[PDB]
Amino acid sequence: GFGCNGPWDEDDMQCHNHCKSIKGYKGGYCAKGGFVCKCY
Repeated sequence: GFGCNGPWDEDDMQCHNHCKSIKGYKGGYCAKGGFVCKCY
């Protein structure tokens, strides 16, 4: 979700911007097989 639509369709910047909107998360990227927007 949040841009992470599998290993061939990873809108990392959508995921990153989504994570940053979850105030306190530093960033994010597609992970764990490509369908997970992983925030940190």
